[PDB]
Parts: sequence; C-alpha cells; structure tokens
Amino acid sequence: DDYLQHSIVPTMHYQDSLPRLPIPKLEDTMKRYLNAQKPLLDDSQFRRTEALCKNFETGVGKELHAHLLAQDKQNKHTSYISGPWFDMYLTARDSIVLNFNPFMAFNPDPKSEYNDQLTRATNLTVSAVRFLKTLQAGLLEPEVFHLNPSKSDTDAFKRLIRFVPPSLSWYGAYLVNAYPLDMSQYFRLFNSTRIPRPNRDELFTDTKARHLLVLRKGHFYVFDVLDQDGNIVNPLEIQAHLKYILSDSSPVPEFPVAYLTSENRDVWAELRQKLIFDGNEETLKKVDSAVFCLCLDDFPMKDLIHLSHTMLHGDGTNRWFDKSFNLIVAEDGTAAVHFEHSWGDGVAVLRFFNEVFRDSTQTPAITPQSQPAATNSSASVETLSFNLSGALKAGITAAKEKFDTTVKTLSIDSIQFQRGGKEFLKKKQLSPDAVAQLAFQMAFLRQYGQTVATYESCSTAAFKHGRTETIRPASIFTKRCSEAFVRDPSKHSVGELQHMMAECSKYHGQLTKEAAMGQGFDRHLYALRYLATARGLNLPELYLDPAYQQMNHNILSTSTLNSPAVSLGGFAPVVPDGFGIAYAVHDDWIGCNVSSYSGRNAREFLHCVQKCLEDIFDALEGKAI
Ligand SMILES: COc1ccc(Cl)cc1S(=O)(=O)N1CCc2c(C)cc(C(=O)Nc3ccc(C(=O)O)cc3)cc21
Repeated sequence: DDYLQHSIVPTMHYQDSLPRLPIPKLEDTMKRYLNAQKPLLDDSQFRRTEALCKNFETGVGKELHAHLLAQDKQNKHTSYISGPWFDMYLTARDSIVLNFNPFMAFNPDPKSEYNDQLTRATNLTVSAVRFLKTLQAGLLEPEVFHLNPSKSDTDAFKRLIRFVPPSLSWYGAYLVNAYPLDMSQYFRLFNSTRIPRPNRDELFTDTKARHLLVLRKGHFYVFDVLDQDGNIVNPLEIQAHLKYILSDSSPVPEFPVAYLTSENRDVWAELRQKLIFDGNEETLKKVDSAVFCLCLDDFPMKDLIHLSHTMLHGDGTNRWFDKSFNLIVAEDGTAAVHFEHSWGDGVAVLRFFNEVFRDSTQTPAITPQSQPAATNSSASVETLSFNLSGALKAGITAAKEKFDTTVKTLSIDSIQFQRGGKEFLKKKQLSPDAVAQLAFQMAFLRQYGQTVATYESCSTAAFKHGRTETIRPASIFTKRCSEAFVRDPSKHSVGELQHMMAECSKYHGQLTKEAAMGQGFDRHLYALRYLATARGLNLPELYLDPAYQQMNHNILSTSTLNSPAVSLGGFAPVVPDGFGIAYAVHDDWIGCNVSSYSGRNAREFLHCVQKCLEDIFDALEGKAI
C-alpha cells in the first residue's frame, strides 16, 4: 500500500489529553534569569540587574504574570507561548535565509547505485508522499518519548492504549513512563508556505492540492504526485516526469524569481503584491500550495563545506525559501531538508526526516534500473511562467545583489572528533550533551578570553502546543571549569578537573530537564514582554537593561539533533558577531558544523574546540594536561 507505517494506535490519539505547558512561578523565573546572568555580568552590572529583577518581580512583572496566568486558564486548548512564539517568527522582517532557515542532510542510501540523482529524487519524493498519506490515515505511530522503551514501546501496551479514549490516553502512557508528544505541527508540513505580508507574515495551507513543485536551474515545474482518487501517482510515472525535468536544457533565467523569497519580508511583501497586480496569482497559488518543493541541483558536492553552503542557502536561484520545506537532491544524490522555521520545530521535522530515510532506503519505490513509464510528461508537467514587469525585474536584481553580498561573508567549517563520544562519556558518568557544551564554552574562552551569551534548543513538545525552551549552557560551573583548563591548568589535579566536569554535567542535566518541563526562564520572560506590548504598555525596564539585551544577543548559538538518518546539519549565526553550532555526540565520535560571518573566525574556534575536547578526554582518561 501507499503507507510507510501501520499504527494500530491512531496518530493523534494522545493530543486531546496532552498536559498544558506549565507557567513557572515568577520567583523561580527571576532566580533562573539571574543564575544565567552570573557568568556574564561584572559585579556592578549584576547588582544593577538584580535590582531591576526585584522591581519587576514586585511590580509590573507580578501584574503581567497574574494576567499571563488568567489568559492561560481561558485558553487551555493551547499553550501560553504558542501565539507569542509564532509572532516572534512571523513579525520578524529580516531575510529568513541564514537568520532563521536551517538544514539537515541525509546520510547516503547505503546501496551505492541508489544515490543516482534521478533514482534518489524519485525515491525520496515518493517516500515523503507516503509520509503525507500515512499522516492523513492516522497510521503514523504517535510521537512518544519513552523512559523504559522495553516496557512501553510494545505491541502489548499499544493493543491496550488504543481502547483508552483520547481524553484520557495521555495518562495511560504517563503511568508507564512514556511521554506522548504534541504533533499539531504536522498540519503545516505539507501543502504549506509562508506568505510575506506587512507587519506579520501569514502561514498558508491548502490540503486539497495534489501536485509537487520542482525547481531546477531556477525554473519552476509542477506535476501531480497524487491522483484524483487519492492514491500516489505510479512511481515510474514520477520518475518519467523527473527525468523530463532533469532533461531541460534551458539556461538559468535572467531573472530567477526564487531570489525574492530571500528578501527582507516588507520588500518581498510589496513585490509579491506587484506580482499579483501583474497577473501572477494563479502561478503563485500553484507554488504556494504544492506538497513541498523538490530542488534538483545540477552539481555534485565538492566537500562538507560546499555541501553545507549548498543546503543552507545555495546560490539564490533554486530554493523557494518560504515553503514549509525544500527537499534538495544534488547531482551525486546528496540530499537534505532545508526548512522554514516559523511553522514547526526540530522534533517534528526530524520524525519526517527519519521515516523518509528509513522508507526510501529500506523500501525504495524504484531501483537504479527501473524503466520510466511511457508517458507524455509535457502534458503532465507544467512549466510555470511569471510575468515580470520592469519593477519586478529590478526587484529580482536587487534581491540577487543582497543575497550574493551577504552569503559571501558566511563561512562554515566542521570537525570530526574521533577519540570518543557518547559510549565513553556515559562510562565516565557524564552527560555527553554537557561535555559538548562545556567544550564550546572552553573553546570560546581560549579563543576570545570571554564568557558570552549561549543558547541551546530544547523541545517542549511534551506539552499541548509546545515549541522550544532555551537551555542556557553558560553556567558558573562551565565558566570555572573552562578557567581551570585554559587559565590555570597546572593548579588542579586530574581528580579536581574530573570533579569540576562532573558538576558541569549535573547542572546541565538539571537545566535540560527543567527546560523540557517548561521551567526555563526565557519563554516565560518573553511571554510577559509580549503581553505588555500587546496590551499597549511601555516596555518594562527589565527588558531595556543592557544585560537583558546581552542575554538575547546569542554569540554562541547551538543546536543538536541525533538520528542514524542525519549525516550533518547547519544554521548561520543568529547575530553578526556569533557562531552557529550544529553538533552531535555520536556513539564513538563528536561532530560540530560551525558557521560565522566576518566578525568571527570559525576555523580558529574549531581548532579550539578540538584542543578542548582533547584536554577533556585526557583528563577523563587520567592523563595530565
Ligand atoms: C533529548 O534527546 C533526544 C531525544 C530524542 C531524540 Cl529522537 C533525539 C535526542 S538528541 O539526541 O537529538 N539530543 C541529545 C540531547 C538533546 C537535548 C538536550 C535537546 C534536544 C533538542 O530538543 N533539540 C532541538 C534541536 C532543534 C530544535 C528546533 O526546532 O530548531 C528543537 C530542539 C535534542 C537532544
């Protein structure tokens, strides 16, 4: 059949009973905020911020908090952070390219000949449509985080739980230490795009649409991947239609329209309206509502750096950046999902990513020897045409110049630390995540002699309409430990170093579990600020404090996701003087892909990460510095 999974428990079985996202006590939030400030602020800055915190907790903050709580109790179908967080993304006027959109790259099909571009484009496309089908049918297994997978990820439990009504089903999983996740974001995975508009962009979805969008050399093509009955178009036909597209000899347009999706959101909002005025509404409608955008790149990957630039931004011509996601397949079969971040988070895209990799490699629709269906692709595949006025041509030329100049300034490079990873660190009773984050802190001290604002993404999808919370890895413990390794390495015995590292690990694990439970401080303080602005009030002084602005100017911006399906991932710095650090600690090695602009040096940082990781492993192995 056209399904890649056959869950007996409906996909959405736990959604109705998901716990609401907790609002912390204000007292806990201000304490956590100041705790994160401790490594960043000098004595007088800290005392000044401590004083604003007290004012806030006693004054306008207490009143904003009372109102946050009452609003939440009137909207128990949702989360307090959901509206504010969507608004954070959609009101942002900066380019979504680099600023917001990340990538994750698939590992190759382990069967060598399946990495042929046509074979893999077809297999990955068909598997993505099978994911859409399985989601529609409620046949995708619910997302569930198991503490004891051997007790709860069992047919035995699944047979039982399916009889528990959705109003109670979450409780049945909770009682076996399983935690069902929110899955409401999957409503925007397919047939969805972001539409640029003044003030605040729009999330658009059209579930009726049955066609794929393909970009090749900056030309736009659409064809159906679902027939009128609701079945997947025969994969041999899809193969034919893709072969047709791959055969187009037309040069890259003089005015590649995909450049516009990289503009400032107000600029693009106005140019899109001009596109409509010039009669393009039908064309844009087909782009907007396609199942997703398949991007066929006309070159192989030179190396990991090239791959990373290719999947993060490409050259500006062959990605529709607004789309829920772009599935990119290069000439050597290298594939990635580049996604728009406003509609959903890492956990939702990763499940799609994992199922698509598993299906496309284990149950490929076609083989490198399949004969495309005898079909008249020119009748089935429409080549889209945009009517561009002079103002549109000029806007595309400007979009291109701005794209080219900015991307020019972006560097990305990687390390593969091979001495060990998760196995060895867990043996030493440490959180691998904490160790990576320590290494980043220690690296930055070694390189710049500073402790700086640090961001780690944490899913709050254990709750109804959850998104993310910020883990704040820069702690007094990481700062002390880094100082010991970097500044006075002869002052401490290996036992002392190992203990310092143990205290980093514990506090990091504590922050991680708090964040996952909604007990960070970042989202809470953000929702209070949002509430004050939405009520038409002056910004409270807490938020005007340089230290608050510093806490949210994330020089070290980090994110990890791990899966056997992901070769690597990337994102650009979130600030001009920042790094963007995609990392994974695997069973036996550690990988970091780091981006930077002109204001930072990613190569040096990575040399420092390498050195710090060597120093950390040496101390852990008993060896002296
Ligand atoms: C909690 O750990 C995990 C649990 C389940 C999985 Cl499938 C993967 C992981 S993980 O290996 O990818 N991982 C290691 C520790 C960790 C932590 C502390 C946080 C996250 C996480 O939430 N990451 C994340 C990344 C990006 C986003 C995003 O939306 O951008 C959101 C969350 C993953 C991981």
